[PDB]
Amino acid sequence: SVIKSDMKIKLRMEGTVNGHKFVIEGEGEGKPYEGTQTMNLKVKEGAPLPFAYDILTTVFNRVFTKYPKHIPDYFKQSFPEGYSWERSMTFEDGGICTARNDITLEGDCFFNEIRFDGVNFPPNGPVMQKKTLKWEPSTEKMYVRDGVLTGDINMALLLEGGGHYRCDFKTTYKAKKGVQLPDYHFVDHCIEILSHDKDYNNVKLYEHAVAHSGLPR
Amino acid sequence: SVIKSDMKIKLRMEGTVNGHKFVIEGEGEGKPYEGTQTMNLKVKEGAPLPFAYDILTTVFNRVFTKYPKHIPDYFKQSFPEGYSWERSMTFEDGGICTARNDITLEGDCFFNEIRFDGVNFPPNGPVMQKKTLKWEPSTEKMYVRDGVLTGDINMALLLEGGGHYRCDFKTTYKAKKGVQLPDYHFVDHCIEILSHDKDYNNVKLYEHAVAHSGLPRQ
Amino acid sequence: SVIKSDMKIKLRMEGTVNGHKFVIEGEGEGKPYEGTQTMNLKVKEGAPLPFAYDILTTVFNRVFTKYPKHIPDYFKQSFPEGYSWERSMTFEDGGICTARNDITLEGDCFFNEIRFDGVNFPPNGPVMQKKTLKWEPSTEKMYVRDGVLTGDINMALLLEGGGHYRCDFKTTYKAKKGVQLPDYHFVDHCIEILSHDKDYNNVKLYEHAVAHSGLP
Amino acid sequence: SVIKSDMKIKLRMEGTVNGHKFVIEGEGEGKPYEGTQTMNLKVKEGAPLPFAYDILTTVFNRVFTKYPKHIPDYFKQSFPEGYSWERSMTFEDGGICTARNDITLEGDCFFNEIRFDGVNFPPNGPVMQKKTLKWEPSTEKMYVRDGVLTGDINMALLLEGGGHYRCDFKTTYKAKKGVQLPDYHFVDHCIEILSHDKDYNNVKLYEHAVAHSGLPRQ
Repeated sequence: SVIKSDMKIKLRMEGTVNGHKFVIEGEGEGKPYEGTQTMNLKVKEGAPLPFAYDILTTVFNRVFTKYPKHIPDYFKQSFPEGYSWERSMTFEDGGICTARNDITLEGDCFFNEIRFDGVNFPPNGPVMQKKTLKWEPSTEKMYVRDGVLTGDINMALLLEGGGHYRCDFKTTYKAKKGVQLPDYHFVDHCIEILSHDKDYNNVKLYEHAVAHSGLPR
Repeated sequence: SVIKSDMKIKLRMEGTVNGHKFVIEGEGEGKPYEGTQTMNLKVKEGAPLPFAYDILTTVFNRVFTKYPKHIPDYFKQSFPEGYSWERSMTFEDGGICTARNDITLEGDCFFNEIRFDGVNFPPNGPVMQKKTLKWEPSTEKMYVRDGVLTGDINMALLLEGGGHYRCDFKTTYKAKKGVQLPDYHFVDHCIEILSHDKDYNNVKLYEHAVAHSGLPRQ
Repeated sequence: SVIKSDMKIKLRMEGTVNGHKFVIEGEGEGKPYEGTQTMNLKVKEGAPLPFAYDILTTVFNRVFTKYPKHIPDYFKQSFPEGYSWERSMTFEDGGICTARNDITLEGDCFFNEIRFDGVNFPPNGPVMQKKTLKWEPSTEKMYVRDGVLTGDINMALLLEGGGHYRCDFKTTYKAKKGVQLPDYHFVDHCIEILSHDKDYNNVKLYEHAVAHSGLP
Repeated sequence: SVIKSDMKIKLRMEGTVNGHKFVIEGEGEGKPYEGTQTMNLKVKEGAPLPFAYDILTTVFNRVFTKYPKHIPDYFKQSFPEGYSWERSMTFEDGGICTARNDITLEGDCFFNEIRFDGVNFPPNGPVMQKKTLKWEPSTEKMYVRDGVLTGDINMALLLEGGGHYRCDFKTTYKAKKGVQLPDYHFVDHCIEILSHDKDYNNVKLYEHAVAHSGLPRQ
């Protein structure tokens, strides 16, 4: 209700991947009730990035999810006070990332204070060799664990040359105040880089997300 | 084509869980094109089972999946020759199961030769203390690796008291002949014990499964 | 003690790997207090095995461990009644094996009833392509968890052509009767195939194992 | 050779655990050829830390390892140019840390630029409730992986109540210049908090580490 049909987004990511430091800023907008957002992202420090940009994109806000009425919306309920999230990204070849986002709201704009760290990517792996094409669509499994909303995802990057590179996500979402906790449910996702320049200094990103209860009997 | 709108199922599972031996036999029926099936299961050896019956139920055939026309159906294409599958179940508390099913077709009936082995369940955990209620519905991520089909699933058992117990599935599906391989896709599942006696010596089991391509950009 | 300086071993393993059924029988001897044992293994069903024999060898008894007096010996204390163990083997490429051994003692001979099952080995990986040379030596981390003794190991197979192939072991060891529980400790291992014929239908296997408390 | 019998250590860690930001500074000394070191650590920002100090201590340099003549010493050979390492810590309850250290040498002093980040610790788990007593001793398995020297460790925190809380370490070690790589080998460790104040704002830390070849063949 402080959550309007149209909202703005501003973000700052600082991070390190296999020792390479960088800073990326973003500005965009979205439709919280349609579960859509688009952002323009600019590398401010650390160009040219030496790793696959796709590892960053799901870190660049579950407010942008179409929740049906019968599933409590943890994220929209969190505002105006907001929420933070932490995530582990466990890639099948030993690469591990940690990420976090503290999300605040000022007027019609979400502010996103992000940290991203990646370690142990193999040097001839698809991330350091920039072999990724896109994330496949996914279904996130949302459940409450010790009062903490948790999402687990089987994620996969499609590779140049045709196979997949798997990553397991675990995100913990924490509202700053008391909200109605949902029961077990799902969030479907599609995320796409709509356009980019050669070194990904400039990227236009899109996400669509929809919450649901899964297949009925 | 040898796959009809209505088909029968016969099954035999032999296995162990934390060293406890058992044999379970099943007979049922299903609708391959509607992605539904029902089975009656009877414990033949090992009763009363000293572990949560729910760990077995997803081992009790992706033929019973509604596949849309634009996704190649790995499972239906494999018949009459058939297919086998192997699975690991990695529970969050260190319990690990291995399972396999070799699936043959005689006339209108699928035959299922199953092995199941579970190790390292904590003695006070929800499996050995029978504290599970059901599997939540799930979405399996299907993709080709090394010329065969892999499915990964984030599975969760609902527990007595309201929490969840997580398990990660990885299944390899292997056709006994060459089929049109599908691109990355999804299978949604719902599996339910419709009825059971107190010790789960007799169980009526139901599954619904539908394949799809996930959320579009639109 | 019923545990003598020299003891005999008989074993039967039944299992499946990638759907391939097999049975292997063994007979051997060892020195429980020296932490050594040797076994002759014969494939009885399922020859020739289509997978790396090395995945089986650590399934073919922690009785054969030199324990220093300051660490309770869970395994020797388990006899005469015996113990069982269960194991998961999580290979880095998704291959998973479950294994169990029910160990009894009749006179001077351990009997070993073994089940082994392996799934999800990639068809061109080192197990299905028989590209393994040996297990590296290891250190197992032993700790009591649910009143039950647990061992975790970072294992590695040396490969033909030079690399390693990693496997994580978790074993639970369960005495039939109450035994003194040890504090956290370590068991060092070395396992070797001493000799084998072309398709590993006949294998002579050796293990040395020594318990310790780690670096002071 | 630029590596002397007595060396000094200076470090700065910046990090976040559970969203809580902190900075810790360290000064110490050690005996690289004996595999020992001691450090004084002071929280500069973020006092009091709301999590178990023990999760930090192994991030506060394998130069401080007694290497026998028959195993190439990747770490001492990497100087004067130096080396970096990266680590993942996978705890058994889903807590995950990433850490890195860029190690330089100026005169007789190693300088350590450290980042540490921890996520998904359960609020009532032993790290957020500060229920850890110490790390157990450990044996690290060291091996080359596609040219990267890698260490894997089964680590365990002893807990209030007498159980253990397991963590799996994977560390990648990268020399700034080409160095002779070792064969598969082991490093034994013991790490101890010698003393601390009530909120661990001030900590004295000790490590002992010794490389070896494991049990001989034959």
